Amino acid sequence: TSQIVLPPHLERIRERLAENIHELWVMNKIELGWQYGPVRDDNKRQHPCLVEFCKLPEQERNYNLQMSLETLKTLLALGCHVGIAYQLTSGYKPAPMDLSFIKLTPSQEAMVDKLAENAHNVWARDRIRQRRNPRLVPYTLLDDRTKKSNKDSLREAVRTLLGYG
Repeated sequence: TSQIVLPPHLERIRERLAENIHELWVMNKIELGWQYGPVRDDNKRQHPCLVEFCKLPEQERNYNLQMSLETLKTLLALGCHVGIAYQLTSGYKPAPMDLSFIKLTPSQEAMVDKLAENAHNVWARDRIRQRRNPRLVPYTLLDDRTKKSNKDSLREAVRTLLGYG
């Protein structure tokens, strides 16, 4: 996917979808009960990467930025075209829109499945350097129980792409 020059006409959309992925990375943790703390912990139910997008430094926004780039590049590589068409937290207000109403077509569902397969392949190729975790198998050879979580995580990119027009 990285062999595709990213068109700057939709860099603003790649940043909107990056901000959306970041705000949902806040959303799920706050559903689990995570606040905004200055210590990078997981058992202390706090996360220092929940603040507004503009205040996020280069050490915290690159994850969502690269995630958006790779999903869009995977879309363009597969062949379809991209173009023109509450729980009170501890300081942040993640609420883009009601993006869970319009039914997502089976083509987009398979597209999100392919995105999850690619992301899992990258993560497994990174993980093989460590021992012998049962998740070192490809996504096609992965247990079906956790397949839906990765497909759900990748569904929001195409959901934002469709909803924003």
